[PDB]
Amino acid sequence: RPLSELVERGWAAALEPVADQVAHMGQFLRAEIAAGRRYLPAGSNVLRAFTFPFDNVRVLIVGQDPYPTPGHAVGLSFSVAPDVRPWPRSLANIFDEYTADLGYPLPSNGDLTPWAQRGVLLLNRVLTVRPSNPASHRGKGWEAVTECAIRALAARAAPLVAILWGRDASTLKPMLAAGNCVAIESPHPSPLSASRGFFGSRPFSRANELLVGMGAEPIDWRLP
Ligand SMILES: O=c1[nH]cc(Cl)c(=O)[nH]1
Ligand SMILES: [Cl-]
Repeated sequence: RPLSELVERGWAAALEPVADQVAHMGQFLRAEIAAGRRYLPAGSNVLRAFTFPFDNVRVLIVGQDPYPTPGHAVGLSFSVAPDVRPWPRSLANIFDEYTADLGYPLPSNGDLTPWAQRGVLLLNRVLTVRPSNPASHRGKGWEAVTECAIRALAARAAPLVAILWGRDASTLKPMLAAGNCVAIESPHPSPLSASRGFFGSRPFSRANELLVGMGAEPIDWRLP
């Protein structure tokens, strides 16, 4: 019940304003299971982005909703388990822009853990979904929780670059209007939108140049 049991302490402190809302989400999800409507990712993964330190975030990535196919979503936006192939479509697209931007080899697997360990917060606007039903928990109460997370990140003294992928960009930028923050957007990396501005957007090196402009250290994006 205390957030301190589910997330890292800095996050628990940051999210105390929505701790009741998080408790109501737990009840909603419990009811979904009782109704035979599973949800994804696994319960223990829902708040996984908030298990890496709040104080160490330098880059915030915000996507839309978790992967709807069972066996994909792991609670870090866009990430999959390291044995997963094919990669989901959005991640394949992400990884092509990665190589085009940074010149590194194509990654071996789809596990974005290393980014999360290096201060990239891999957030979705909505933290759960019903299996095979894209975006099906929109409007169910997560937006209050992720707004609190974003706003708390922005309120810290430290430099932050937010990378906003998809339709939530315009709602989120006002949350990130503060002096130590830069928010950069593009259409979502899913294939129907990616062709319209995700490809060629160079978010990884852009984010690093902006961090260096703020006197912060750039992210080591290199995946194995
Ligand atoms: O974790 C995510 N997976 C898939 C999508 Cl489309 C997204 O926006 N976020
Ligand atoms: Cl996808």
